[PDB]
Amino acid sequence: HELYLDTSDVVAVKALSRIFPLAGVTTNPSIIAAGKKPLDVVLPQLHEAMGGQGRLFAQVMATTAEGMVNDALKLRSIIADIVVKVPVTAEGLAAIKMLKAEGIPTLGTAVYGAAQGLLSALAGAEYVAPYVNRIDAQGGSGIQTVTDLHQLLKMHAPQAKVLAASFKTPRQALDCLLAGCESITLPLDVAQQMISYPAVDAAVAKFEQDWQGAFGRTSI
Amino acid sequence: HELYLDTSDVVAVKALSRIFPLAGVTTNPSIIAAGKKPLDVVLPQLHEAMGGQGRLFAQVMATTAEGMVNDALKLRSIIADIVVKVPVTAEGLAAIKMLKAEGIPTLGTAVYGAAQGLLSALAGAEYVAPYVNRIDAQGGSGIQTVTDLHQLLKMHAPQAKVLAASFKTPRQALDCLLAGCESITLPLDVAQQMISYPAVDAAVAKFEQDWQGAFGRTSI
Amino acid sequence: HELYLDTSDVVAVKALSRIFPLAGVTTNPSIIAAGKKPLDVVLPQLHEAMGGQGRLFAQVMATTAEGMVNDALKLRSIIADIVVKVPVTAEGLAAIKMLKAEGIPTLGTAVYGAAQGLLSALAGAEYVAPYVNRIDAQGGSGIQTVTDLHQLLKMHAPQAKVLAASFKTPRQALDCLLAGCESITLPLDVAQQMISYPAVDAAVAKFEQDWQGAFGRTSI
Amino acid sequence: HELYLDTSDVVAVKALSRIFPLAGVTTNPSIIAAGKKPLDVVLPQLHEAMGGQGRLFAQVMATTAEGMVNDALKLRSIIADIVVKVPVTAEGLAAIKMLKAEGIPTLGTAVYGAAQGLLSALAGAEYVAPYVNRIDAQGGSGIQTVTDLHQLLKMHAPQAKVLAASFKTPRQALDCLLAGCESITLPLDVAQQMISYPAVDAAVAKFEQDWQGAFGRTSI
Amino acid sequence: HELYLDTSDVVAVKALSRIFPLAGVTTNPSIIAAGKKPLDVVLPQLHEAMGGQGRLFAQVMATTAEGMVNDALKLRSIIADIVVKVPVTAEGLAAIKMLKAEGIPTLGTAVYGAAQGLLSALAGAEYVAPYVNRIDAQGGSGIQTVTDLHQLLKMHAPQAKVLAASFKTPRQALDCLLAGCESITLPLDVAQQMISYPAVDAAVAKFEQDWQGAFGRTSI
Amino acid sequence: HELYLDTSDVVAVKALSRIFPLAGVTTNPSIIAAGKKPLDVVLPQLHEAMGGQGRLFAQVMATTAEGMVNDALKLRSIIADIVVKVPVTAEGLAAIKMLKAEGIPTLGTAVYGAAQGLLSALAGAEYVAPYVNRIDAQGGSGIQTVTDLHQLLKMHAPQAKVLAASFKTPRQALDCLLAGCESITLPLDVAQQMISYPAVDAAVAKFEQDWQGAFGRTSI
Amino acid sequence: HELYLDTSDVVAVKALSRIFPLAGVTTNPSIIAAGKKPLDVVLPQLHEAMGGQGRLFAQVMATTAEGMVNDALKLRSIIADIVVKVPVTAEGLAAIKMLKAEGIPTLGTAVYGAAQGLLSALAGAEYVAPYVNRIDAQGGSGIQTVTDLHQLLKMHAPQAKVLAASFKTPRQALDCLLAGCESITLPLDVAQQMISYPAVDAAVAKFEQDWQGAFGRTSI
Amino acid sequence: HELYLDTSDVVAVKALSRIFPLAGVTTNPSIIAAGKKPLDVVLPQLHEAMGGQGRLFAQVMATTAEGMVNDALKLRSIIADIVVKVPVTAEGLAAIKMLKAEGIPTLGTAVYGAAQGLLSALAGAEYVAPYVNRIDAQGGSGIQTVTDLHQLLKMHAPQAKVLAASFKTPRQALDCLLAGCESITLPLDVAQQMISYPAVDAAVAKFEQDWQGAFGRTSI
Amino acid sequence: HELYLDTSDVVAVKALSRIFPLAGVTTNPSIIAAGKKPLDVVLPQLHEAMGGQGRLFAQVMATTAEGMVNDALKLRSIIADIVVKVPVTAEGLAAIKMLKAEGIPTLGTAVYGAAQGLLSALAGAEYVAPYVNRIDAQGGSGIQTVTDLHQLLKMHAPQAKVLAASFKTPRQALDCLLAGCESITLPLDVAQQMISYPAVDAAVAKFEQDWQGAFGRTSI
Repeated sequence: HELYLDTSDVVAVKALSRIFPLAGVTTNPSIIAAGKKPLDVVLPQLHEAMGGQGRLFAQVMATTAEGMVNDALKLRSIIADIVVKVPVTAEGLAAIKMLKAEGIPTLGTAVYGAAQGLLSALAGAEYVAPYVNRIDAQGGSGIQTVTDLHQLLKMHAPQAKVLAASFKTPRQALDCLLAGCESITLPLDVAQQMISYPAVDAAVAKFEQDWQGAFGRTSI
Repeated sequence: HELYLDTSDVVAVKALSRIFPLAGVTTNPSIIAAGKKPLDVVLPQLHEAMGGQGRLFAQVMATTAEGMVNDALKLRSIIADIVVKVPVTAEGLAAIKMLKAEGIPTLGTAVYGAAQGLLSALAGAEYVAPYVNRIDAQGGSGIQTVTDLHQLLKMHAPQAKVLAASFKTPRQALDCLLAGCESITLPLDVAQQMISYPAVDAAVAKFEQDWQGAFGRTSI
Repeated sequence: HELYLDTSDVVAVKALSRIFPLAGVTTNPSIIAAGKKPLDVVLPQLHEAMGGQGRLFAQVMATTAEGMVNDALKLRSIIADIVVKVPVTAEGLAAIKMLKAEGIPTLGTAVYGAAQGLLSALAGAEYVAPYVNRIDAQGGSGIQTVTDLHQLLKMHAPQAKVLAASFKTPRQALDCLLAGCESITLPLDVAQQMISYPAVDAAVAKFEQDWQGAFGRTSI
Repeated sequence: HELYLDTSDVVAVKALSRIFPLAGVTTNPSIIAAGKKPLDVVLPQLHEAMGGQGRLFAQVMATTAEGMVNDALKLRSIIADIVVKVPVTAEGLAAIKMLKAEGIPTLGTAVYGAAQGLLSALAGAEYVAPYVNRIDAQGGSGIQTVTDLHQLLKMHAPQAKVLAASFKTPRQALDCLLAGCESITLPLDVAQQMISYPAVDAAVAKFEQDWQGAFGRTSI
Repeated sequence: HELYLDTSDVVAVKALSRIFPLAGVTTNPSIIAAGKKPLDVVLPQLHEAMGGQGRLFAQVMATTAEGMVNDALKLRSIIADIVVKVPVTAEGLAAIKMLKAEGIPTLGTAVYGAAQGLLSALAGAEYVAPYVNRIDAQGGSGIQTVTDLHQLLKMHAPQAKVLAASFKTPRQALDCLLAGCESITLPLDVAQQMISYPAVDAAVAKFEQDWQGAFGRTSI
Repeated sequence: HELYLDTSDVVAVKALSRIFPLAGVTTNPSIIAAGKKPLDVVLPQLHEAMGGQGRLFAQVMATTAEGMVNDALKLRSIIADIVVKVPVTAEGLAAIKMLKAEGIPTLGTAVYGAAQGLLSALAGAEYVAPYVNRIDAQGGSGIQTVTDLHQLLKMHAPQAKVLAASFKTPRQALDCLLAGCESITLPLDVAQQMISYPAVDAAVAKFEQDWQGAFGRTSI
Repeated sequence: HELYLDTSDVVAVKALSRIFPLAGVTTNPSIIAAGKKPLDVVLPQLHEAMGGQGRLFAQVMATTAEGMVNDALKLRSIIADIVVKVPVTAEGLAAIKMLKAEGIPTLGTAVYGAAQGLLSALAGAEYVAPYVNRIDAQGGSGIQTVTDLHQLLKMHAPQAKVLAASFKTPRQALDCLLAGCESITLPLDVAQQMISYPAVDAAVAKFEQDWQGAFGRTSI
Repeated sequence: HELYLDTSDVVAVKALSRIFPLAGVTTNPSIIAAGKKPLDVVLPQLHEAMGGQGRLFAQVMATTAEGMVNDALKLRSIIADIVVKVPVTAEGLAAIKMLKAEGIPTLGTAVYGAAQGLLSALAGAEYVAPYVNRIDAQGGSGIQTVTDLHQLLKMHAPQAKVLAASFKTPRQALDCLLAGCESITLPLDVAQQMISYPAVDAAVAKFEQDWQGAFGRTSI
Repeated sequence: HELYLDTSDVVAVKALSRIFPLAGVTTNPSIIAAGKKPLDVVLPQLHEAMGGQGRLFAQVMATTAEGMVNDALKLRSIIADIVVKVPVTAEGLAAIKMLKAEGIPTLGTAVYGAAQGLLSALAGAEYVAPYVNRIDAQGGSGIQTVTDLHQLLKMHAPQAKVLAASFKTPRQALDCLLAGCESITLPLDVAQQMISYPAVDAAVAKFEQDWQGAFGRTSI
């Protein structure tokens, strides 16, 4: 299994990388934009902030398949082993096929439907990223889409993995994981909620109180 | 998994073959007729329009088993490696057995029922093509038929594959894929709907707007 | 239950109204446009073509709530008892509330989600029209939406009815009916498929043959 | 609930009417033909063979709606209170609407699909008769069709009843009854199987043997 | 709900009638035979052993419908308000119809199938008695038969009640009750097991020990 | 719905009765014994500790039906409107029938099986108390037993209510409530757990902190 | 059904109240604090911003039952018909009972469990507000809790309603509605997402384009 | 998978063997009797009519285990590799054990129950033949018996196969195939129905019409 | 799979061992007692009555672990390869651990719960014997207990097998087998019922009648 953080926040990544068992960091154009640093700056910084290990992902911006391939080469010149995110559109699909032929690993992104996601895998994408909360927010079922997509990849393109993305609550992440998603990427607020519980803090406090009561201290 | 287009439209096939990850093209008599070009013209054209690679399918027309075998030889003389579609009737079954003995690969077509489809596979057919929308349109359940058929092939004739056909909406294709169909063939309109989503176009537009806002351009 | 035809084809409506048990005819801007006749022409013609009975529906075009209310008055001046279709957007919702206060019956249209549909009913809409095939085509589940929407209306706005729309195959219409939809509107090709079956024609032929065989004629 | 026999066998009807709690007898053109007696002979004979009580059904033969209405009048002139069976086709539907207006009760027959059946009820048919075994034999699911039809009538045309027909085995009848069918018609062989069980005969024999053993006779 | 004991054991009935909330006693020819007393002896004795209240059931022995009607009259002359058990066979069905016309309440017995049971109720039987363990012993599902039968009576002959019979274990009785059986009859060994539990006896002993421990006695 | 406390702790009852919406208090011989006060002392004290309102339950100790009736009279002489708990044994059942005739309301207790529980209700018991945790602890399913029992009462003795008892964890209580239990009795430790949650305390603390931050105090 | 907004944003409430069919506005201490206006200011402003109609909710801050009752009186003196939110703690429960006796309507809030919620309703609360996302975020199932709570209220305290709260995504709101929640409160971001869909905007644009194409304008 | 025909009709077998992919032919005493030819005549004829290939099955007639073994030797002397059908009775079980020791392959027949069928397999039978329609006709569930039996063989006697028999409708055959039956035997009327469909004939006709329309002929 | 008979009836074992495919015979103290022969007599007799092959089981009588080990040695001195049945109590568990260390194979018996059974397997027992009918009779679910026990062994102690015991009807045996029990032991009455069916005897009779009718004899 591969756990990613969905962020361009270099300081947070450094701090959270000693806590979480991270496989890497994912980015997209809105996440990069929000951080305000250009790709040739943030990407190496993000790579460093993880101890020079782990995988990175970043997205193309061009509209044509040829332009997307060129974007991919630019991305790869910044981070040699970077996975290239390609939106799963008509031109994106063509681009994914071209990048497969060139031996550059891709992720099929902006996936709102299971069949769409599958097509990106059949075209050669190694990862497929459904936008879970986007599908939920827009009146669908992000979890069903993810469930269906995982099953499709498993049956029809087993070299490919679901990389579930776009989350507002840990329940969504949990359901994706329960659906079998082999990778996932969490925004910072959801990741932090996933490791902080009032009930757990109360259990820890109780242990300290019981220890204190018997031994006259809270240390071992 | 094998993705086919269900068409005699050579220009569309050429254009769509750079976009979709196609295994080939399927035809039937109505699709050929609608295109108005004879078999000895369209078939080589379709083969070329895919970059001289991928599989082709075409259908016999004769009413007797012996006539169907002769039709198969005619088809094979046009395209050497072509898969011969045989309607799953009494004579069709007998023909499929004869073509198995002669080492010519067949597809059992015009399948409206699961048992019928299974018989064609037991007789030697390598592919079995239920008409999903035809079953749906005529008051049955195309998806249940496909689901039952796939299970039957898997348990009772595992060398054979379901090639799901006859579609009016992507939901039908998705359900066939979810049922485990190892091949599928899409008409052009459904294939195009499967790669074009307003929600996806909006997500792409958003990315461009965010990028523009931060970097003063929409390019990488 | 209320059965509608989804069409601006006056001749077809006349012919099909003696066959089907119709409650009326529904229209939308694309259907009106495709027929090329303006509203003040088609609407009275469609009303007549049904024997001066049954309900009509037509859609507003304006972008603001105030403009939509004015469109509604224009529609009502053409057909006095017409149900006004309002797209379920922010302004549409406001318009529906205003039209409720004015005593003009509405239908909440362009529904792609269950909650969206419910809101239109809570605002005062008497009908709610999900676009079944549009949801299917775009990678969702038109049937699940419809199922969820019907349940929501029944529990939370029981005065309102689902008017299921947008169909490419009878199976979709059947599933909406099975889900409990109290109204439905069919395009012409789907309606016609719903009353024409090879298996039924073969059963009728068989009856005639048996009768002939015993009685020397095919008449009673 | 209404139990019918599906037969033109007058002697069998007389014998079986003292055994079964019959509501009547149904016929169709193949059943009439097989008995070789004309309608003006068998019908009154069947009516008499039931003790001059119970309902009768018989089917029109004409191809046009007008011709079917005329066939209905001919049937009604033979048996005044007879229910007229109309195949659920385009013309049949129109005929059912006409016969509704004329106050002549109808049954919508040759039903191979649920929606088809529902339309016949919405048109005014009091009974709807799906051909269970015909649907089963032709690769579908007769029981699912019946199930779906019963639900549709109950939700959308509650004045109408399912009259389940076409049986090769009691299990089919049982499943229709379990699905809620408010009427049913059995052929003679199935009806007889439904009241004759080896296990039951063995239980009766046992009782007699035990009685004999204790009391020296098999009588009470 | 109606609870019966399935027995000809007069002494046991007297003893168990102060314990169980009995509606009556059922008998059949094997049960009468095993007790060795003739009907004109055991029946009045059983009636008395219940405090001159509650319902009795006994079974006919004749093979023809006419003979069964005569057996019924004989049974009624012994016990005026007795329910007559008629095996559900062809002649039994005819007999039930005749006894319905004569106003003598009947129970349809020796039921090994749900449809069979339903026919006896449609014919006029007030109770229908499936032989649960006989069905289980002979490789079927007694519980499913009972479940199906109850549903059939409820939907199709609601004046009639299931009187579940033939038990080797309390689990069978429980399941019949859970399936909604409005009456039941237990043999003595199963009834006794249904009120005697080691776990219950231990809970009672525990209460006495705790009481004794605190209050120095086991009495209140 | 009726919420009880399962206790002989008079001080706790007084304190908890201002917090919980109590219908009363239940006792059994182990609970009375543990409290060490005799029935003629604790019962009036418990009645008072609830503000002289609410229902009380207490259990007989005798082994014979007659002795149990006498115990019931003794209990009723202490608390005039008390519900008498009778263990559901052979003699208990007989006692419950006798008490029904005498117009003294009973509860059938020490219930470890559903059929057992039902027999107590048919005998005249107004409440039926399965020992949930006892069934769980002894390798069964307390929740299933309760679920089955509730259904049995509802179908077969609808005047009677399940009073679910014997709990070690709130989950058990929750599941009994979810299963439809119309009454329940909680021990003190489980009741207190049911109103005290770390997560809830943290939400309250958060509200106070936010209020303080904006308004400079924690009060309204 | 009752739709609320969860906010202290007066300007937003005014703007959104012409769009949504609102029953009122809910507040809690964190929402009030975040808006920075004191209760005696925001509450009347919120009331006005809804056209002087609809229901308001606000929460007590005190720690003791007596103090919470006093807080309630203070809230009622600001808004005469306001519903008082009481955290469901031990003291909160006591306070709810006291407020019931005083005829002041309450809502049981900070509900993290179904049984907890039920107790607040049994104590007299008219609404019960589970924190859906809080339960989801902290590793539980907000939807199951809501589902279980609704069923509990319906079976055991039917005068009370679920008012579902705490949302990060529309899917959560949808599932609560589907679970039968009779009231709901949405934060502004979720409410806005619930009425804005790319697919719907594309359908509207399409209608305008088709209209323009046929009629030379986009207006009616 | 193994497909058999259930017949003694030598001419039909010859004709149908070029159509169906047959593994052989099964017989039983009623099927042999109905054909009127003795075993030493029909069996070699049936063997020849299949092209001297495929498996044959025939049934013993004796009542004792020893007599059944002798019958088996007689059958084997007619057809050297014939599978011997033995009714699954007490003596039949003993016979099957004896034939296992002698190396003669058996089929356990006249199976009406799953446990019965399993015992025959544990005794050494290579095939087990439940009578599907016999179970259905006699008020059980043939499909459930088959389903249960297959699962029992797979878990407890995996060397053995279900050979499903006794059919009146293709649906039954389909359901047995869906349940996993590794072999099946069809009577001629069911087998013929399984390959002849009105809907399929209509699709073929349509293809010919379209071809004719474009190319001026119906041939390839 | 292993089929046992549960009996001390030497003559019956001899007779039934040529019919059933037996793995052996099981005994317990009640079964031995009922047969009245001491262990040193019946055990060798039972061993002989099976042709000197197959496994035997017998039970210890001592109360302490040490005493049970000594009982085991006594049993093993009578039958060298006998499996020793140990009741699954605290001392039994200790005994099973001791006997594991001594290399003497054990069966954990008197199992009324799944977890209890599992503990006996973890302690070293090779077989675990739940008392199915005992659990059923005492208000539990024997089948659920068996189902749960089998799963526990399979997951947690896979060297151990369920040996299902204690039966009053074949249905119970069937359901244990369906649950996956790898061994079973039947009492004689249930075993006999499992191979004797009225429906099967009628099918055999029918075959003989048909044969006779065509060939003038009932022999082959």
